[PDB]
Amino acid sequence: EIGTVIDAGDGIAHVEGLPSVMTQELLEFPGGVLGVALNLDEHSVGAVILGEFEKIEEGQQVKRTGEVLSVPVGDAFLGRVVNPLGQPIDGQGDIAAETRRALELQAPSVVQRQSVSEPLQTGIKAIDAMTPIGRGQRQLIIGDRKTGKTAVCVDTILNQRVRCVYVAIGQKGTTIASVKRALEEGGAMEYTTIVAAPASDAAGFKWLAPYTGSAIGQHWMYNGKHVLIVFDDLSKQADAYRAISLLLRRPPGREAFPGDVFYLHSRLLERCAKLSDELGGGSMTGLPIIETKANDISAFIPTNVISITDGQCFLESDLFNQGVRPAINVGVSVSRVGGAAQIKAMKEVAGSLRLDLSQYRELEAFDAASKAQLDRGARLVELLKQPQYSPLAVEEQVVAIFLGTQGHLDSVPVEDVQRFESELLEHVKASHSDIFDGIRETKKLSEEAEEKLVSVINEFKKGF
Amino acid sequence: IGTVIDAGDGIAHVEGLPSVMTQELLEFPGGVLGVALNLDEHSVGAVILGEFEKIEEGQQVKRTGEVLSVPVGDAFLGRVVNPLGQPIDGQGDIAAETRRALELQAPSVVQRQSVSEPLQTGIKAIDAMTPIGRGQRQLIIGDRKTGKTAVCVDTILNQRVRCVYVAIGQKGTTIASVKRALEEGGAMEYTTIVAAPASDAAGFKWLAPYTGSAIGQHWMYNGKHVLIVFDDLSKQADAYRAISLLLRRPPGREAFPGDVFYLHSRLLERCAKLSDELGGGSMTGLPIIETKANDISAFIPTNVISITDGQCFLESDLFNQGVRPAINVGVSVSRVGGAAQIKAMKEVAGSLRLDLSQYRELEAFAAFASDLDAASKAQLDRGARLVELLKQPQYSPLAVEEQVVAIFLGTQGHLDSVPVEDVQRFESELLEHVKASHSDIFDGIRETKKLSEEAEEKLVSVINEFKKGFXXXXXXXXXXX
Amino acid sequence: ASRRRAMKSATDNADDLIKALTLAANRERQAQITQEISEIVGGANALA
Amino acid sequence: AGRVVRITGPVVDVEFPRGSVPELFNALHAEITKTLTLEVAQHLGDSLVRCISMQPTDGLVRGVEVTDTGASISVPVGDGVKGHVFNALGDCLDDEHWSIHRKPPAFSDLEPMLETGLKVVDLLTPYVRGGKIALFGGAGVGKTVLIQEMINRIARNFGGTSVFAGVGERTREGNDLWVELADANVLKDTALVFGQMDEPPGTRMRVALSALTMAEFFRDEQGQDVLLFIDNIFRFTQAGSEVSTLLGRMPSAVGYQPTLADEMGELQERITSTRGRSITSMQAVYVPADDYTDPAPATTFAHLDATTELSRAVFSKGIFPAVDPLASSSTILDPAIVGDEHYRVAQEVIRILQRYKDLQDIIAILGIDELSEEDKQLVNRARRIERFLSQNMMAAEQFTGQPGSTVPLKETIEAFDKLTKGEFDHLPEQAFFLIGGLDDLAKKAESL
Ligand SMILES: Nc1ncnc2c1ncn2[C@@H]1O[C@H](COP(=O)(O)OP(=O)(O)O)[C@@H](O)[C@H]1O
Ligand SMILES: Nc1ncnc2c1ncn2[C@@H]1O[C@H](COP(=O)(O)OP(=O)(O)O)[C@@H](O)[C@H]1O
Ligand SMILES: [Mg+2]
Ligand SMILES: [Mg+2]
Repeated sequence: EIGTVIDAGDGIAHVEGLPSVMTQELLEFPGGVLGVALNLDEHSVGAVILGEFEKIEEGQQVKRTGEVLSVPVGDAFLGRVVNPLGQPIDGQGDIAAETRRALELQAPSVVQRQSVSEPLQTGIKAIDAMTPIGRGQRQLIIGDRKTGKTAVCVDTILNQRVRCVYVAIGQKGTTIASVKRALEEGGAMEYTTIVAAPASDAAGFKWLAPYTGSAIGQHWMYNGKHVLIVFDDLSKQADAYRAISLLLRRPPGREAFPGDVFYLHSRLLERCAKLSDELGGGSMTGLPIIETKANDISAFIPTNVISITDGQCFLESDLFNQGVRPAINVGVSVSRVGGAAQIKAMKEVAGSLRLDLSQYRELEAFDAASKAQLDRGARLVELLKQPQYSPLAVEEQVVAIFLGTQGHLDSVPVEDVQRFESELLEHVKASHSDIFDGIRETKKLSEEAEEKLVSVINEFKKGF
Repeated sequence: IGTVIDAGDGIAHVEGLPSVMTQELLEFPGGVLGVALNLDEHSVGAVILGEFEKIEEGQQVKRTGEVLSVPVGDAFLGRVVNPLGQPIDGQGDIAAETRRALELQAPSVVQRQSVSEPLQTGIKAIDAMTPIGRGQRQLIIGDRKTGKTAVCVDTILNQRVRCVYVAIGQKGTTIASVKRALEEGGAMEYTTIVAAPASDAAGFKWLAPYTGSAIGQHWMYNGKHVLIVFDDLSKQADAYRAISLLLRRPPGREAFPGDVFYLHSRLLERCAKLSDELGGGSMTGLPIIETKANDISAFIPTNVISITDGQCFLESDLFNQGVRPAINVGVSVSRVGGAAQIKAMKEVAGSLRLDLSQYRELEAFAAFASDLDAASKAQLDRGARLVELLKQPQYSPLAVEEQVVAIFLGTQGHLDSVPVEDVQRFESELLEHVKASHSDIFDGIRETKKLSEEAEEKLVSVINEFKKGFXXXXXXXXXXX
Repeated sequence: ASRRRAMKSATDNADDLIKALTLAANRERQAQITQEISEIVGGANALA
Repeated sequence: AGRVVRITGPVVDVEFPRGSVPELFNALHAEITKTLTLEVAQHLGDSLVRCISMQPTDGLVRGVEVTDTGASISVPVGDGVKGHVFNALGDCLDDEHWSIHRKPPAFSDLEPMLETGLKVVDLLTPYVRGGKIALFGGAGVGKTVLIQEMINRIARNFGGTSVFAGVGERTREGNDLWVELADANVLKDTALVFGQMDEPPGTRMRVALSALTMAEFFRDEQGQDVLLFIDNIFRFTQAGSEVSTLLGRMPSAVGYQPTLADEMGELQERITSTRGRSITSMQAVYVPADDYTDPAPATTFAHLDATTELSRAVFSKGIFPAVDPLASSSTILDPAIVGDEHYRVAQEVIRILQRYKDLQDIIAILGIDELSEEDKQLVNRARRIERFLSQNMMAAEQFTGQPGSTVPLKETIEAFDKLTKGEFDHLPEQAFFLIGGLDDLAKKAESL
């Protein structure tokens, strides 16, 4: 059926006709630009435009597709760069995929879930040890600009070398290109879908970008396969929805946001879950991002997402500048799943690691006992420091933490801890691969392996 | 001809007038005037410039066929007028055939010259630190009872350059007292007083600055220098807000319309220094803004600050503490700077700003006497005395040659021996002595516009001789050591 | 020597206090502007 | 042809015949009882077009004819633009035309260090090709002298032109800039666009696009690294809020427009490096209420690579350029992009200058005597490093007297390497003042 535009402006269009139009149905303007019928009024149809509206005018003809907002999905999207609608921007042919999924779908119910007890290794010592992330968990990455929020997500994706879905919202093009370039270098692009709604694009794209990325991931989830999705970031997607709502003349609330700004993030994140054995037993892990202003956790949008997600990884500016990179604040950051999303090896060694470092920072601010704790704590900080784009395997992490916690670095200077770690792992990789192999298979440190490591360390110290 | 449909709150919707111009002067049948702002589909929104008590539904309105214009000339000098240009003082009519439109485009990029001509306010704090040139726009911003109007009046008195004191939303008794102050000083003869008091409608307040600017432009284009004073734009902004809200224009930040910045922009920009090709006349601006609890961050202040060429922020804390005028040195700035200063002042007050910036940093340590070293102690003693020189009584503009000598005294460290409390009296008596005996030193500075090595050595001897004579008020006297 | 230490910490604490209050001020400053406008615009939309 | 129906400030409603309605953002001309340029905004209905005026709407009448150009506001482009002055509309103010509105390149297609020649910049805060730099400075400190330098250096060395955009500038400052560029003889390799505070918000909105469009053609066709100088970028966002309110959009946080990030996004993303060549944008940014949490400056910071903070303290000493080495920063300063050596030297210099600044309070009272043997040497080196950061500027021949000097990256790295190690401990403090290369240091050392 055909309709005619009466009013147009600000990425909104009122349409005459389309009498039997569905709610949230995809419409097509005569220039090839798409739209979404939100408000079905008595004698008009309020439509939001998903594109440029510069050549959309009064009198222009709009047609029905007869399909409720939906995007194609499949294996074709792997190693491709697409927009919310699902059109490739990279310029590497079209996306051959017949299977489609609706953007708005209900999340798994209470009965259609299983408790998260499967580690998703980021490859970052600070995260894996202190704030572990399981398959189906939602871990918020929150902090100021240039704190290393994106870096953590990229390093996580590289460590999966689990399907990845990097959703970019309100990002500069050159950043998305550099992220794609980073994945190519590491060789992690082959199993990574890149949804991109950059700053130039309309508010509609930014609003949709997370829902499209989630829909793509759900296809794998329901088939009984594991997925990781990354929203970078929901702060800009919130700002985009605020713009739309204010243009539609919806009444504003706190920080000029609409009432359903919490509801926006709620439905999105909840769809990330760990399904039951009856429904395959697939997963879909979420790494949402929020950009705080002057480390203001108390702000409206942060508090909303914090209350939804299953733990947070608060990054600080002061720590980042001081040299602690990644700059994860140990005291504030938490994992709600916790030990359940950790292998027994890591659980034992890094059981009371977060507590010791929380005591250290307290003591730092201000005996024999206290002096030893400061010297120990200072060296532990150096181990938690990790260079960019360098994910470590789980077996390598446990050994590095075991070294520090037991107090094998106490003799060595603090500045030489980083080089000691690197050279030690090289030695164990070469000679004592059996120790690493044991941890990989068993997922535990044996009493034999403990005594083996001790002797290996002592022998290496002499050589060092 | 047109007919009024709606009327109230100094607004009137008119049927007819099909080919009416925008901002055209309309005439109601009682003789009251109006301005067609909003030309709607089937109506004409008009703001009334007068009493609207006998303006009703059905009354007939006629076109003049003219955009707002106001008479101008030499006749306005020493007269008190309303925005429209009718005399309120009651000293005859204004004989002037020449007229100018209120809305006129400001000088273009090519039709200007760089400001390099000092306009002496006669205030030590301003002239030295934040100098004002001919064609410059210097904002005078601060809370109530900080001495904003006082600075402008003192500036006008020091010109004894044509002056134009525009009063917006002022009480009548204040405008009368300002006129009285000009008569006493004898500065009224070259001063035009535009007055749109509180009783008047919003239209008058909205127009008041544009009328005062138009009067000044007549002199500007003829190749003569002018000084205009808006007292104040805060109330003119509030007046325009009222009009816009009545016309049902959508509000923004602080309930103001979108073009509240644009209102002040067109007004202030018309103040400029013309090129040599167009005579080379000037038109200096001294706009005023009334901050609330020293809130510079507020919408209207920030708007005007971003337009003007420097600001003179007055503080309440400083005013009450005794620093009068209460100009905050750190925050206040002059964008023109040294270009709008004579070489004499540029040399002496080149590193005055630096010394006082160091003083405020040190100031904390001053209370703890003799716990510091020698260098810092000397800076505090110097700085404290410099503050006393910057202090100036009301309605007492000093000549430029008198200022340079007063600053030269403090900066070189001629007041170090004299107590801090006796600095003010030392300054007054010194200038009296130099005025009487050593007029040649003042005359030299006036002509050459610099302090000679001879004049320096002369002053040193004059100071030393005076110190011996000077009886210190508090405690024993001290000349030198 | 002890005063040096005592007053050094006091100064460092003062710096921290200023930063916390300045953020709280800006939070309020922005909020008050946002809140006032929403009430003004709310009244405007009520009529037309 | 159309007819004016309603006028409300800079907003104008126009009637058109049924199916001959102009497209959005199309320029419409109308004769004043001068020619007023209106740009289409919204479609009200019943063939009514709400438009935003690009000049004052005083003198208009209801029923006046309005001609449709059938395209967005066009502006001149090419070599003829160089050494001229234009407005937002693209008319000569000194007595092909492409549309200002265009989408940026696709991010996949966009190519993933800009050697200035200045020691302070290259080392401590290196600029980026196609990146966004922010020029912080007080009142009359050295903004225009620096912008003139960057024009002179990149025009001379790389050969690329520049484009200045006075977005809500003072008209007085524009006149001062004109004479400054005229005396330096850098007008020939500079294009000027002006949309000063005097003009309505419609101009200040689009004036940035006009200047950017010109720069984009110099980038794309000519194939050269072009400079874009914007003062001030905030005033675009400010103008955005002013029009937004009058159009009848409900305001967002702190009374800004709801499409603040979008408007900014469309502008900033166009300013980017392509495979062919880049555009380097040196922007000025206002921060309302000294509040970096304010949405306007908060949103801008996302787009930007580098910052250069000019301080009065360094200007008062006589260190030119007076770049604050600690406060100023750059995102690309990492071991990955610039190598390990540069990163090591850069941070080591900052460490020395930081410790020097910490001891200022102690030195003010007690002095050098109370400091330890190690600290005494660090202070000596720090002072010498501060003075070595000073450099002769090509633009500053009238100021200093001596001609300017350009120092390559390799010379810069090696110089500060030797200073940190303490190879030039014997040389006096005056030897380091206002010099480029290492040869000139040793040459001046002998004379003293
Ligand atoms: N682990 C790390 N070690 C050192 N530097 C890092 C690390 N992670 C990130 N960075 C630095 O932080 C900068 C910004 O990282 P990014 O993830 O984009 O932060 P944000 O997401 O806050 O913008 C990069 O230039 C990078 O060099
Ligand atoms: N330099 C000065 N020395 C002493 N008294 C002053 C000085 N300047 C102003 N005053 C007095 O203080 C008062 C300030 O009030 P006013 O000029 O109305 O400030 P504002 O115009 O900012 O409200 C004046 O009435 C005046 O008598
Ligand atoms: Mg990021
Ligand atoms: Mg007053």
